[PDB]
Amino acid sequence: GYTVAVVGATGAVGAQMIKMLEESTLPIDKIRYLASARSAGKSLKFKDQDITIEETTETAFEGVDIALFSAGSSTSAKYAPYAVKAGVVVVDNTSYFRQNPDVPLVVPEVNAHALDAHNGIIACPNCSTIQMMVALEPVRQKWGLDRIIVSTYQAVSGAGMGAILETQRELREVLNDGVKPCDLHAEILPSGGDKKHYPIAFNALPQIDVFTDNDYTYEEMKMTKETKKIMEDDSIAVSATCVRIPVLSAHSESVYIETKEVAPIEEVKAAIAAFPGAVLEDDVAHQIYPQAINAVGSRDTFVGRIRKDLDAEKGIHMWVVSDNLLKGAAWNSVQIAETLHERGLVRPTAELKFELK
Amino acid sequence: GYTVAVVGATGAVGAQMIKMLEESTLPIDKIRYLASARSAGKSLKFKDQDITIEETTETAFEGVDIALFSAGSSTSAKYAPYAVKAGVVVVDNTSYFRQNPDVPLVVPEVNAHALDAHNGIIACPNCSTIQMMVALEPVRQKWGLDRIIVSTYQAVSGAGMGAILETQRELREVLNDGVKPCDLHAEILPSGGDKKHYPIAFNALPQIDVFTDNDYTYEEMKMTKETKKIMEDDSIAVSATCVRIPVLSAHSESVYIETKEVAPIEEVKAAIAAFPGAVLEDDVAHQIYPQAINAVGSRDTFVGRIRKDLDAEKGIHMWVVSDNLLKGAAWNSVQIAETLHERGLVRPTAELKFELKLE
Ligand SMILES: NC(=O)c1ccc[n+]([C@@H]2O[C@H](COP(=O)([O-])OP(=O)(O)OC[C@H]3O[C@@H](n4cnc5c(N)ncnc54)[C@H](OP(=O)(O)O)[C@@H]3O)[C@@H](O)[C@H]2O)c1
Ligand SMILES: NC(=O)c1ccc[n+]([C@@H]2O[C@H](COP(=O)([O-])OP(=O)(O)OC[C@H]3O[C@@H](n4cnc5c(N)ncnc54)[C@H](OP(=O)(O)O)[C@@H]3O)[C@@H](O)[C@H]2O)c1
Ligand code: NA
Repeated sequence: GYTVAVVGATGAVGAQMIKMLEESTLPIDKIRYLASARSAGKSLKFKDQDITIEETTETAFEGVDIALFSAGSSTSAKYAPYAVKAGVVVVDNTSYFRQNPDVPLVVPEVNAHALDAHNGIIACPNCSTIQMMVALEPVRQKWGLDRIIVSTYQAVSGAGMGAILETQRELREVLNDGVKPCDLHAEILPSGGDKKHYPIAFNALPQIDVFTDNDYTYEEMKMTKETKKIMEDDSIAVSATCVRIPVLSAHSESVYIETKEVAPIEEVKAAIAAFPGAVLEDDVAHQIYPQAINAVGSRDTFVGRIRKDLDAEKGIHMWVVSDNLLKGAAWNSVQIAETLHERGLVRPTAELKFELK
Repeated sequence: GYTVAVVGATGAVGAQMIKMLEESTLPIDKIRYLASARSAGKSLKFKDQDITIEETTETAFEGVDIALFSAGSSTSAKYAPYAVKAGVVVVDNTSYFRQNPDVPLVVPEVNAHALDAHNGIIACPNCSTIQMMVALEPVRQKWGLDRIIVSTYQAVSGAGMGAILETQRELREVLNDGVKPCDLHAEILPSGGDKKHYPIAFNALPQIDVFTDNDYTYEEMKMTKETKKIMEDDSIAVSATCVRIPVLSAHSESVYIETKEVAPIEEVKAAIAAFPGAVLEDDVAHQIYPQAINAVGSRDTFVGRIRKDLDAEKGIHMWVVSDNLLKGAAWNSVQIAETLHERGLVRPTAELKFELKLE
């Protein structure tokens, strides 16, 4: 079997990567947990086995076959090239390698073929992007895609473990202490790295990540550029508004598309239902539609509210929901690792294409 | 001065109607609070005065100059025509009279001119519609509007007092008792009238009101049809997705528009800032944008995240936030009443144009 390393094992995604690996089919002979120096020495479970957390260093990757990175862009930038040098195949959850031409940006149901020519690093797309790709690929295959307009309803777990705890504290201070939401103190959201912080309790924050030069945030721009790479079509127009809402787990998306050819709605529903990873939850007569709370804990992407635009001949609206820590992150990574195993792609890379930092 | 009646004084909107009337310039000689049999006999404050709540009847409107209705569509359907017959001018918050050709559907900053030919009933648009009209009207005036695509982030107070309490209860059960959101019992949301109910706590429900025969909800279709009437242009293409989120007060909206002529973003910002009732909150360098929690308690509509589409030349995205109980409901109604006073339009209507349902 393989030696599998989890880099960032203590975090929000890291905990779910452990769960996904525990339930995986991957033949694992040895599992290692990697994090920062402050977590080194602490014990963490794998099934009913005790694993000691190690510090992530340049020389900590010898003997490793697969490394699952989920410890922030900074950690992947520094240590992933050393992993590749050690013969590891890296699956990275961070944004750092996503737009590198030598790095496949993969959603297994959409572009597994991109894995074949990998150079030691496979990039997982952004959580908000992934679920959109699963929903839209079956539509693109049959009727094409001209444009996408998306407004997101994103969970706080997307910003990490700290953001969950901040959201929970704030809500308790309003409900238990009677503090007005506008008077709350915040330290993480909307973006930990940014200059100012705002409450999320009873709020909708139209900022995820930091702002770019064109007044869109990096989150919105990631959705644009990642879609183009994943679907291998730069002509697809994509514009996004990414919003954080008071939900702990699971992202929701209001998605508008225009197809190249008129796509009958009942055929659209059937195509999405037949697509691997996508579940049709669409029966308005019985108020059936995807819901954040129902999606939590599931690997599937749930699609509903499918209806044609009231005016645009080729326009379609839909509602897309998936667990941001699973398909949005940890499950997508483990699924990639499983696909790599299937295709005999877990082996050292001879040519090193990534600069050592 | 006027005798003013508040119909549905005990509800979520009613409480804000009282606050808005207390802070109003309207000369009020007498205030009357009307509700259902459930609240009749109880007492509510108007400033310092104790006002006894009365049961709403067909005969309750004698001597009333202005009646502000926010007590459900059935209440307006049953009693508003009797108020008009009695000589009252009605301002209605419900959906019942909104699409009636004899009824002005008014946002004062957009179409106050429609008030002049009123027949005793003036309709307030839906809360989600109003704030979008305030944000978009200045844009339409200069560059026109071809289409609108909107996804809403709506507060639970939109569904009434019971919905607020249900949301607070559910959140307290999860955060204090450790109840799983999936295990929560719901009774009201997404829609009180509909067959099935779902938890809102840590959830996003893509249903507001009930579904229509075209698979859009009534909320989504009201945004479409109300826009066309308010802006007096049936050619404006409008499609909406309306979603309830775990917020008590203030709706937020992600609005996409395509203009008729290219509208420079810096000029769009300036036009919105200059428009009465609209406040520009747009400085991304300092992370300034409209926020639900900041809009609560304010009559203004806040607009930000204004940016052109990445591909469509005439496309613009923006973020619109307003208190759904104020500009979305109570303040719009009071503002209409004040405008009626300004234009000398508070007087009886001679010809009855609305069916009496209790004959
Ligand atoms: N959360 C999501 O829904 C989501 C979805 C897709 C992608 N991602 C991406 O995944 C990454 C992690 O997200 P998260 O939500 O899991 O964050 P998180 O909860 O804050 O966890 C961060 C993890 O990184 C580790 N770490 C920090 N600095 C390190 C260092 N210098 N060396 C080694 N390990 C270090 C931490 O270990 P210690 O405990 O020792 O500090 C911790 O385990 C982010 O880059 C994010 O963009 C997240
Ligand atoms: N909430 C919003 O953001 C919003 C915005 C725009 C428009 N509206 C509209 O306003 C209306 C209600 O507003 P809300 O959200 O404040 O609802 P709410 O909190 O549930 O209050 C409903 C009010 O209606 C009264 N009522 C019920 N049945 C009655 C009857 N048979 N006769 C006389 N009064 C009766 C109730 O009085 P009792 O206490 O005696 O039961 C109560 O005061 C709805 O039609 C809604 O469409 C609401
Ligand atoms: Na499927």
